[PDB]
Formats: sequence, C-alpha cells, structure tokens
Amino acid sequence: AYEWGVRSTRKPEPRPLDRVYEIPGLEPITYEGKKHFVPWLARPIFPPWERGWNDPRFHRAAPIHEQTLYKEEPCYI
Amino acid sequence: RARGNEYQPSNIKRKHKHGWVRRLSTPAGVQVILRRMLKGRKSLSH
Amino acid sequence: PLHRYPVHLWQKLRLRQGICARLPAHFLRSLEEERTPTPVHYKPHGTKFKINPKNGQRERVEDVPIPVHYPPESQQGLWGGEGLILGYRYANNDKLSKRVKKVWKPQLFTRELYSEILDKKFTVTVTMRTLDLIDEAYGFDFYILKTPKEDLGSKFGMDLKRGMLLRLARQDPHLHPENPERRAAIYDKYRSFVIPEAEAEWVGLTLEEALEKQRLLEEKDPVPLFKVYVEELVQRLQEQVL
Amino acid sequence: AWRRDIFGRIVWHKFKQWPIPWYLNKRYNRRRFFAMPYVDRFIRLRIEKHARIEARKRSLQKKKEKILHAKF
Amino acid sequence: KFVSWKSRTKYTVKPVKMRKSGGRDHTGRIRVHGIGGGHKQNYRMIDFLRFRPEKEKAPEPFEEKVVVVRYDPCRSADIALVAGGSRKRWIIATENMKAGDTILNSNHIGRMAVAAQEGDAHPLGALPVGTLINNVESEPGRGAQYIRAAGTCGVLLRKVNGTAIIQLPSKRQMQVLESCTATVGRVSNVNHNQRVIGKAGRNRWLGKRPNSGLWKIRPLPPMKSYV
Amino acid sequence: GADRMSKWTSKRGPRTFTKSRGAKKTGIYTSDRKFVQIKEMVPEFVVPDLTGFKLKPYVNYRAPAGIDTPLTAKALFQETVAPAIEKDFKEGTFDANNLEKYGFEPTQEGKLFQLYPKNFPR
RNA sequence: AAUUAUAUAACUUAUCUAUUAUAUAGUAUAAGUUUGAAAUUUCGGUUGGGGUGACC
RNA sequence: UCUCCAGGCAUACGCGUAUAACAACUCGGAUAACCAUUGUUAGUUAAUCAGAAUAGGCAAUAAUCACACUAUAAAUUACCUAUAACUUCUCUGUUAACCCAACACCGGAAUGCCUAAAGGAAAGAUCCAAAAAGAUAAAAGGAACUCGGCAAACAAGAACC
RNA sequence: GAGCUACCUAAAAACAAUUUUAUGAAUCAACUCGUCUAUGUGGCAAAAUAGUGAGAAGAUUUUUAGGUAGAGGUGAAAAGCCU
Ligand SMILES: [Mg+2]
Ligand SMILES: [Mg+2]
Ligand SMILES: [Mg+2]
Ligand SMILES: [Mg+2]
Ligand SMILES: [Mg+2]
Ligand SMILES: [Mg+2]
Ligand SMILES: [Mg+2]
Ligand SMILES: [Mg+2]
Ligand SMILES: [Mg+2]
Ligand SMILES: [Mg+2]
Ligand SMILES: [Mg+2]
Ligand SMILES: [Mg+2]
Ligand SMILES: [Mg+2]
Ligand SMILES: [Mg+2]
Ligand SMILES: [Mg+2]
Ligand SMILES: [Mg+2]
Ligand SMILES: [Mg+2]
Ligand SMILES: [Mg+2]
Ligand SMILES: [Mg+2]
Ligand SMILES: [Mg+2]
Ligand SMILES: [Mg+2]
Ligand SMILES: [Mg+2]
Ligand SMILES: [Mg+2]
Ligand SMILES: [Mg+2]
Ligand SMILES: [Mg+2]
Repeated sequence: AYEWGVRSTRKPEPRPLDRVYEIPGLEPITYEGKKHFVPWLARPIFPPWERGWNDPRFHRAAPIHEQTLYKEEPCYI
Repeated sequence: RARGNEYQPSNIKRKHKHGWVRRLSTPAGVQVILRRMLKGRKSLSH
Repeated sequence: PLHRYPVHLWQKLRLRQGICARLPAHFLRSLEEERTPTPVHYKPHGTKFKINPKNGQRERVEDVPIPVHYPPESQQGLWGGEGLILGYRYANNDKLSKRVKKVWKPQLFTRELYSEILDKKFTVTVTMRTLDLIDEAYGFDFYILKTPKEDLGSKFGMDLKRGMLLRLARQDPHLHPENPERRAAIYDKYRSFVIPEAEAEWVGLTLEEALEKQRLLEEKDPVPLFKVYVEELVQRLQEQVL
Repeated sequence: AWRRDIFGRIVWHKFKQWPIPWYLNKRYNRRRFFAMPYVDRFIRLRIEKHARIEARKRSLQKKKEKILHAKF
Repeated sequence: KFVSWKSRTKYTVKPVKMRKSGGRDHTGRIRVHGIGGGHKQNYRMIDFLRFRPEKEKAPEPFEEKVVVVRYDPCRSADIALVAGGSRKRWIIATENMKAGDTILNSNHIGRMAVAAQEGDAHPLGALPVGTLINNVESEPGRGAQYIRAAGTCGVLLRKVNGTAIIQLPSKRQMQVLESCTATVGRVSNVNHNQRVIGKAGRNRWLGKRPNSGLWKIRPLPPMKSYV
Repeated sequence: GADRMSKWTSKRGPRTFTKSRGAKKTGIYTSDRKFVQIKEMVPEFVVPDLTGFKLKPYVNYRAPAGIDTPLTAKALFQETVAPAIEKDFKEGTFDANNLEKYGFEPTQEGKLFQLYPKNFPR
C-alpha cells in the first residue's frame, strides 16, 4: 500500500487554532483592526472574499461535477 | 599560483549574499543593520 | 548625562502616559501590582527567626525564591505554577567535585477536564500538582476562579477565568439551554465570584491585547466639518431668535 | 497610519492601492510592522545618543552668549 | 533549500526525472560518504502491491499481459511493463518472464495447494511448502519489501495454522501471515553477482566516489599484569 | 570591489535584471508575452481653449498685491453654505436630514472624483 | 593521566496509564547503575645530552 | 609612403562615462609629443537584437547525419476535455582603448566566427669597455667535465635493476 | 565569510587532424597540468618569465546559479583546503 508523495513535500496542515476560540462566549482580540500580522495577538478568521464582479484574468472554473456537460456515463475519447 | 584575485565580481551573487533582503531574513542580520544605523553608516547593505 | 528617572521606573511611567493612561483604572492595578507566586520548587521558612546551631544565637531568615523558567508551551496548558528549574549541581554531592549543568523538568500529562460554567470539556497539558490543586478547590471551575494570575501562571488559564466570570456576570442563558433549573443551580453554586460586567471584560488581558481593545473602543472616523459648522450656525441662529 | 517598523521606530505608513484585501495578499504579509524584543537595547541607545547631542547643543549656546557678553 | 524530488502524488508509467543527493541531507551536510555524480537517470514508478484490483472493479483474481521486460537503471533486477484491463503498471520481473506471457494475480486463498507457475502472485497460504518465492510483504496489504533484488529467492519453510515461516535470502527466518502475497520464482538478472566493473571510471559512472585515504577489550583488574 | 554607494539601476547588473525608471504602466502582459495597452490607462491631457484669454505669464508691477488670507473651511462654509441655511432657517424649511440640499455629500462612493481616498491626479 | 559526562545505548525503582488477578505491559518525569561521544586541567626536582635506572 | 611583427572581430560576465569635440598645460601617464589628466559641452534611438486565465484526463519505445549497427553509464511545454476572454506596443539594456590582480602590471579571463581583408611597433640619442643575461659558429679530441651527461648537441636509439 | 579553495546539487558547454580499434588505446594541437634547468629575487609577478616537459573522448576540462561554517565544514589523508 505504498503511497506516493513524501510527507515533507506535501503542503503543511493549517496551524492549530488559538485556544481562545475554544472558550464559549469569549470574543477573541485579533490583529484585524491593525491590518497587519503581529505575533502576540490572535489570528483572525475572515469570511470568504467575493470581488463582486468577474475579472477575466483571474477566472476560476467550477468543479467537474458542477459542469453543465457533466455526465455520469463515461466517454472514451 | 598568483594570488590576490579572489574577487570574481557578480551582481547576482553580491545582492544575494549581502543584500537588503538577505540581511532582514534572520534576526542576526537585522541586528547587523541596527548596528550600522546606530553607527551612522551611509551604506547599510550592498 | 543622566536619565531623569531610574530605568526600573520606566515601565510605570509608560503606563502613566498616552493611551495607556486612558486604560481602565482597575485594569492598571492588576498590571501595576507584583505578587510573589505561592512557593512550588522550594520549602519556605516557617518562621521569621531561627537559632543558629554553630554559634547558638538567634538570626533572621528570609525566603529567596528559586528562578524558574516558563517555556511558552506552558502558556497553552494548565501547569499548577510548575516550571523548569535551570541550575547547576555538584557531582557526587560534594562541593569539591565538578559543577555540572542540570535541568529539572516537570512531568507533563494530557488530561481532559470539564467546566460546568462553560459546559465544555477541554484537553489540557497538566501536571500532577495541577490536579491536586483542583481537588483541593473542589472543582475545576473553582480552581480557575480561586487561583490568582500569579499562581495560575497561564494565558490559557486566565482566558478561562474571563469566560467564566463573563458567563456569571451576564447570567448568559446560553448555558445548558432549555434547562433554566439546571442553569440556575450552576450559577448559584459559583455566586461568590460574580463581579460587574465592565470589570470582567478586562480580566487576563495582556498589555498589548488591552491596548488594542482600547483602540478599537475609541476608534471613530472624523465628523465631516460640514455638520460641525451646521451645528454651530443653528445654535447661534436659534439663540438669536430666542 | 502610524506604524512601528522592524527597527523599532515609529514611522507614518502611506497606503497603496490593491485589487485584493490585505488578508489575501502574500506580498503585503511579508512586510512586518512590529519589532522583536532584541530591538529594545537599540531603542535605548538611540535615546541616549540623541540626549548627548542636545546636551552638547545647549552647552554651546550658553558658551556663545558668554563670548557676546564679554565682547558687548 | 533541499526539496525532495519524490513529490509526485499520482501513479504514472512515464519515467520521472530524479535529482541526486550526493550523500547529503536536507541540512546540506554529508550523511553518507561515497555517493556523488554518475549518469543521469529517470525513475519508473514501480508497483510492488501485486494484487491491486483496477479502479471500480471487483476484488477477485485477475490476469495481465507482459508488454516488455526492460532494463532499470535504479535497481539490480529488471522491470516488466504489464497491461491488463485499461491499466499499465511497472512491476519487477521474474527470472523467466518474456514479452507476451500471461501472469495471474490471485486473491483466493487455496484451501488445497495450487500448482505454482513462475511470475504469478499468490498468497502464501495458497503456495505449497518449499516453493521459491520473491517480493514478500511483511503484512497483508503493506506491499513487497523483501527479496526484491536480482536473482534473490527465498524459500517457504513451513505453514502452520494462520502463519508461515519464510527463509529470507540472508538465511534469516521470518514469519508472516499466510494471507500475505508472495510472487513465485527467482527475480532475474541472476548473473548480476558475476558482473565485473573493470575500471575505476565505471564506478564513477554509477555515482560512487572514491574511498578516503585515511588509514577494544578492556582488561579486568585481575588480568592486567598479563596484557 | 563593487560600488556600494551608487544607485541600483537597470543599467547595472546582468541582462536578466530590469527595473523601471518611474514611468507609470499603461498596459498588461498576457501569457505567451503579449503586451496589451489599455486606452483608459494612458493619461489624457485636458487642454482648454486659450483664444481670447486676457491673462499672460507676467503681471504689471503697478498692480497692488493683496493681503494673504489662505482659504479655511470656515471661510468656504460661510461664503457658500451660510446664505442658504440662514435664509431657509428663517423660512423654517430646515432639518438635519436634508443637508444634501445645501451641497453635503454623505459618502464619496459613486463620484468620479472622490475627495478621500483621492482617486484623481493633479 | 586525574576529574567529570540527563551523547547514544541499556537495564532497576518510583511517577502516570492500561489491563489482570496479584499480574505482565508501556512511560512528556525524578532517582540510581552500566556503557563512554565528548568536555576541563596538568605535564615536580637533581643529574656532558639520550635508555633504564636511580636518588630528594 | 617605407620597414617589420602576427589573435583579431563579436557576445556573455564585469566595469560605470575612461566614450566624442573643444579649451587648458597645474595634478595624473613612471619622460616627451600627445593626451588616457583638468574644465565645458555633447552622446547609446528597437514589436524583429536583449530583458520582464482556471480546472481535469494521459504518457513503455534515447542520442550519435539515425538508416543499417550494435551497445551501456540507460539518457527531454505537448496532445485532448470543459470554462473564461473576444484586437495589442508601453517599459528597460545599447558609449569606450573597459574587467579581476594596490598601477596604463610580460599574470588571470567563458563562448561563436575567422587567421590577416582585422590588429599592431622590438630601437629617446649615442657608444660599442669589464662583469652579468641570451642567441649562433668551432681547428684536433669526444664525458677526459661533474656529486651526477646538469646544461647543450649534426644525438633523441638499446638494454638492465 | 564557500565570488578563492575542498566537495557536492541543478542547468549548460568544448575536444581538430592521424592511427587503432571499438578504447579511463596511440601520435599530437586547442585546452588542462606543472617535470627539469636557467633567468628573476622590493621582480612583469606577495610564486612570474623563457625553454623543456605530463595528460589531451575522459575518474577530462570549462561556464553559470545553489549547498555544506569554525566545539564546525570539506578531504582519491597532504593534518590539504575553508578569500
Ligand atoms: Mg584581496
Ligand atoms: Mg571563478
Ligand atoms: Mg586505505
Ligand atoms: Mg578620448
Ligand atoms: Mg588637446
Ligand atoms: Mg577628458
Ligand atoms: Mg527577444
Ligand atoms: Mg559596443
Ligand atoms: Mg610597474
Ligand atoms: Mg592591419
Ligand atoms: Mg618601442
Ligand atoms: Mg638601442
Ligand atoms: Mg650551437
Ligand atoms: Mg669543436
Ligand atoms: Mg675530475
Ligand atoms: Mg660514476
Ligand atoms: Mg638534459
Ligand atoms: Mg562556488
Ligand atoms: Mg579529436
Ligand atoms: Mg589516451
Ligand atoms: Mg605527451
Ligand atoms: Mg601517454
Ligand atoms: Mg580531490
Ligand atoms: Mg600521512
Ligand atoms: Mg586565508
């Protein structure tokens, strides 16, 4: 069951979330207001970003299954 | 052999070894700049 | 030349000028005060006097705490005041032998602990001392609330205190929802620690975190001077009409 | 905005126009607006260096007025 | 700055370009001496899990066709391209494998012994005691790790209950479950041990830097006047 | 022996090193290295008609100069906004909500020329 | 050579878990023992000069 | 115009105005002429030379005139499936006798083309002493020299530890 | 501090003519090296010059960028090399 791809070359897992987030009812203090990273404040969580319009140079396609021409039956080309 | 010509100039090598971006990469290099700023050097880095 | 103030007073003068001055008075008191943590790695002298055996006379005794190194990994767990003792030893326990570097390390375990006020179970790095303190305090929630910052010695622990204090202060109905009776019992059990809402918010904040909080609170975009002059003109016109 | 650089000084930072928000730019996040503690000694050395210059500057003006008063 | 070249996640039969180490590790320091230079090479992704059913197919014995038996720069043995269904995968070739041969890959654990034909992959339980085997896996599903060199064949000494004993080429006896899959036959290039390097330059073609030129029982007290 | 004091420019270094002299970009580089100039990105010089213009580069030495009174927000507000509000207040047709009537803009978004952040050059 | 040596390696007793009928397992640590990668320090005196001896 | 010598022209890397004209004649060239020096003014022009959209699927078959021919050290974005956009020329490198060796250093310095059509000057004037360095010739002899055939030779062959 | 040097990684280059063969083969350029003698000895040169020599399709040579750092690195061991 040898698996290709040595672990060192894989993208690293996201850093563990700050423990202040675990505590319920507590509003973390993060560096969002400063608009830059600092090591001694908590890391913000941002919602997904939407440009509000389509920029042709940075178009990103939908996944395979969401394509209009997706068909479950396979076609051999 | 004749010595004295150990310097083979190369701008790519120079800016990579002693440049601004290189000095800021590690905290010890940042302190190299801090010393030179305190001394008053006109050239902080290559 | 000379500085006007001794260097040890510089931190106090910094807290007393600028945005630091505008920070809450109660919060500054926690910053200002320094209290020795309860002894952990040394035996304190029971008395203030002892009888010297060699000369048989009474001489004063004082407690000098050992220097203990607290790795940053400790701030993400609940060590009960324990830390690393970085010191030296004498080989063979004779001072005429070589002096050797020695480090004494705490025995760390991973344990899962339940907080009633938060109604959540946390997995924490802990020492056997920390478990004993909780037992002596008759509850995990009692341990965090009773223990002071200096004894607690953990940023994770201090954040737990703020959440618990904030939970009690607001009587948040988010605890065990649909069970007011069960909730009521929990809040009643810990009623001794209830404090005003404003104070509880600033509990356990570091100086940098406190400063960012204060900056956010007073952050405000400028008022278009069109409105400001309009207010002045209306007031003058209204006053003249009076 | 007013920001502190990696050398421990307070400098006004002029903003730039970008098409993406700051938390998504990777060229912006390499820039550091904080100083690590190893800068603290250098912060004090600047204050003491500046204090020496100003003290010398005051002393000289006092000496110069003595020359004026003796001359006039 | 050392980034390992072994960064390809997906299996392919296309040869993959290798970056050489030089005996140095990610730190940049020599960890093994005597490795350096040599000929440039390409890595052909071998597949040592013989019974890998094709995607979206049932788990039962299948057959594959041998396209070509080829020289491999990266190992002592030789490799065989094998095709079955819609899949091509490199595999290690046995002593007698030729192009156009057919080789079975069986999951069924024969209650009785199954006649052994070289090149077919069978669980150790199926094979009879004494059969020469190669490409043995320690645990079911792991993949072959032992007896993978040229002309190296181990024997299956014994089978009792759910486990069997394997005599590795070093004569070291190992024990594995009878469910483990072992290929039959020798591993090919049996004469690899007969090869002669001849000239010092040939080892410098295989990436073998020269050896360096640098040229314990404490007596007990009662036996120190006799040392 | 390299010169540490002179400015780093594109004339120095190997061919691969290139950098600009401060000229603003006017286009985009697509893949396969095609430059696409954008018409809107190229500045347009708005020049007025100077026919019948009475003002020339220099002024009479006989012309009296004026006392400097740099413009202030109060002076601008009094000259422009005070006359309307004062008259309207007497008429009683005044409220805080309708400050736009006198020229106030609650937000700069949507305007071609925004006063902050400035989005137009001199 | 003298003094050390949580370099690696091993065991032993605790500590902490699992289990089990007391018991065999493991182990973010402490205390021992064994091994010794290393570290620190030194090179008494008198004897045409060098072996050994000797002598103080 | 004559006499004679025989690595030159490009690019890369590097250097950073040493480029060219004029005017100067202090400093710099190890001296003069003249300028490589000082001051002033100029210069290197490029859509071809040179530099700087997204997501999936998949690869057995070297090179060497690549045919034959064997071989061993086993060896270089494409093509498809969908999505998106639906007429564009700005920016920068461009000079020289040049760089690394404290110097206008008998040294070091990658590649392509070519070998004199390109590029150059060994002698400031005079004098022909010793000693010193180099080249050429040698009556008769031919290692007698010398630690040793070192160096040289109209020699450069043969053998043995 | 590895622009010298030691070793390495990646991407690139160069090898005419002649004879053997099918090559760490031969003669001999370019190129790499530095055997012996003389000159030089503050020299043209902090290791050169002039001759004479060794290799010259390979464990060859060269170019560019990267790596390993002093309790260390590198070493076909000379305690060599690391401006
Ligand atoms: Mg030098
Ligand atoms: Mg070089
Ligand atoms: Mg040996
Ligand atoms: Mg000129
Ligand atoms: Mg002139
Ligand atoms: Mg000039
Ligand atoms: Mg081009
Ligand atoms: Mg030119
Ligand atoms: Mg000279
Ligand atoms: Mg000519
Ligand atoms: Mg001449
Ligand atoms: Mg003459
Ligand atoms: Mg002669
Ligand atoms: Mg003669
Ligand atoms: Mg004689
Ligand atoms: Mg003789
Ligand atoms: Mg001779
Ligand atoms: Mg190098
Ligand atoms: Mg040839
Ligand atoms: Mg040869
Ligand atoms: Mg030869
Ligand atoms: Mg030869
Ligand atoms: Mg070597
Ligand atoms: Mg030796
Ligand atoms: Mg040196």
